[PDB]
Amino acid sequence: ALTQPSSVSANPGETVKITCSGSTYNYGWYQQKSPGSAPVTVIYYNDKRPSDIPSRFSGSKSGSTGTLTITGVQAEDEAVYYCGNSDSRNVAFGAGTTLTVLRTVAAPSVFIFPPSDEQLKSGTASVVCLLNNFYPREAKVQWKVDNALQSGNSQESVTEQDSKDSTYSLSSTLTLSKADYEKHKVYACEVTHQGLSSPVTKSFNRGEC
Amino acid sequence: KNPVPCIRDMFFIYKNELYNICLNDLKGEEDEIHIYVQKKVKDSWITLNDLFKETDLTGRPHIFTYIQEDEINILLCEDEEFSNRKKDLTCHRFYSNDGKEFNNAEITI
Amino acid sequence: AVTLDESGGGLQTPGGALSLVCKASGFDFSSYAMGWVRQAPGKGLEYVAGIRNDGSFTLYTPAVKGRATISRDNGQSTVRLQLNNLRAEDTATYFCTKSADDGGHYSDFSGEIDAWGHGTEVIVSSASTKGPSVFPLAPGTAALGCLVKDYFPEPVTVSWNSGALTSGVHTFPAVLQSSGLYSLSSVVTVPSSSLGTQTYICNVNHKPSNTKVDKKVEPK
Repeated sequence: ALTQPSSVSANPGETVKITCSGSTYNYGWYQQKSPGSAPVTVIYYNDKRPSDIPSRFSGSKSGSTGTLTITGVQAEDEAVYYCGNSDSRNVAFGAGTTLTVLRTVAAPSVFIFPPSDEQLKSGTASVVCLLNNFYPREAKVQWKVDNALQSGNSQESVTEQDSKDSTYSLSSTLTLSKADYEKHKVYACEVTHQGLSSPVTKSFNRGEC
Repeated sequence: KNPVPCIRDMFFIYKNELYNICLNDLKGEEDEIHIYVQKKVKDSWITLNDLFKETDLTGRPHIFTYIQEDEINILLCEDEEFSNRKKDLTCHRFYSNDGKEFNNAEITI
Repeated sequence: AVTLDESGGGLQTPGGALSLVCKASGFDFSSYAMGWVRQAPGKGLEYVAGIRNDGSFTLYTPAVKGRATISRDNGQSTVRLQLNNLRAEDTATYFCTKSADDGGHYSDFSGEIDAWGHGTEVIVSSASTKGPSVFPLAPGTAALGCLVKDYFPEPVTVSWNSGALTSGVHTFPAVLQSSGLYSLSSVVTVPSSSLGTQTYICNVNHKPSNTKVDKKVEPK
C-alpha cells in the first residue's frame, strides 16, 4: 500500500519533507485543513504545482518514493496531507500525514457554562467546559459533580490548529437529566495541561449568581 | 503457476527455444488483462511472466517483439484512438538476456 | 477557471440508492478523466470510482463492487455516480475530481488530480430529519457561547451577528451523541466591558430541515 508517516512536526521557517512510498509511478499531494472539507491539490504529477499554490510547495520522486517538500513552512500550512498514486494497478491514497506547527507552550483559558433555563425546562441539563487557545494539544479534562468523578456521560470536541497562532480550542460537554442535575450543587471541570503548574478548576453552584 | 486460459500468438524463437505471447482477455467481473510469455518445454507451454502486471496501463496495449544483441525485447505501447490520438505515445520495454527473467524500462515516443 | 459543482447527496434509506452529479466547466471535458473521492466520518480519503476521458474504462473501489456505476456526458460536461444497496459504511462526503491525463494509466486518477469540487454529503440512515435546539452559553475578557443540540443530519452553519462578529469565534466540530443526534457548540471571546451594552445574537441554519434560528445570548 501507499505508506506515509502518521504525523510530522516542524517549527516555522523549517524545511518539511513528507514522503510516500509504494509506487514507482506518478505521485500527487492533496491538502485538507478540516475533516470533511474540500481538499486542495498542492502537487500533482510528481512535481507540478498549480498556479494558486505558494512557491514553497514542491514535489519530487526517486525510485518508488514520492517526496513532498515545504521549504520554510508557515503557520497557515497546518493540515493533513494525502498522497495519491497507483498501488499495484489499484487507484489508492495514503493514510494521510498531519502537519503540526511547533509553538511555545500556551496555557488554556478555561470557562464553564451552566445549563440554560430554556433547556432545563425540557428535561435535560448540559454543562459545557471550554478550553481556549492552548498548546500542545494534550490536555486532561475531568468532570466532578459534588467532588465525585463522572465517567461515561461526557463528550469533548477539539478544533483544528489555528492558522495564525497555532493554538487549539477544546470543549467538554457534560449531560445529565434535570432530576439528577437538581440533586447536586457544585459542578466543576478541572483541567490538566503542560502550561498549568497545577490543575485549574472552574466551578459554579446551582442556583447562585 | 496456474495461468488463466488465453490465446497463443506472436510465436518467436530464442536460443533454439519456441516462445509465445499468451493474450488473456475474456470479459467479466473476475478476469483482468493478462499478457503472458510462455516457452515450449517438452510437450507443454510453461508460463514465465505476466507482462501487463508490470505496467500502469488500463487498456489493451500494442505488442512488439524483436531480437537484438542476443536479447529479447517485448514492447507494450498504449493503444491510442485514431480520432483521440495524443502527440506523445508511451511504451514499456521488457528486455532479457537469458530467456527466464525480464526487467522494465519505461520509454516514451 | 475550472469549477466542479456537486449535488445529489443527503439522507438516504439503507438498502436504497442515490445519485450524485458533477457539473464541470472551464476545461475541455472530453480530454481528461474524472472520478469521485469520498471520506467517511473520522476516516481518510478513499477513491470511489473513475472513468476514462471517453468512458471505455471504469474502475471502482472494492467496497462498492456490484453497486456503483460511473458515467459521463462529454457534451454536457457532467459526470455522475450511482450507488445501490446502501450501507452505513457509505456515509461520507463525496468529492468530484478531475485528472490531468486521459485515464490510460492508473496513476492518472489519484496521482494527477489537478482539480477538486466542494463536496457533497451522503448520510445512509434509517432516521428522519430534525432541526436543532439552540441554548445560550451565558457568561479582563469574557467568553459567551451558543449550544446547538439534537439535529440530524449534520450540515449546519453558525454565524455571529449575521456575520459582523468573526474574530475570536470558535465553532467546534460536531459530535454524534448516543441518541443518533449531532450536537455542536460555538463560542466567542469578547471584551467584558461590552457585555450588556452590545447585543450578541447566535445565527444558526440547518438546511435539511429548513430551520433558521436567531438566538440572543445574555447573562442572567
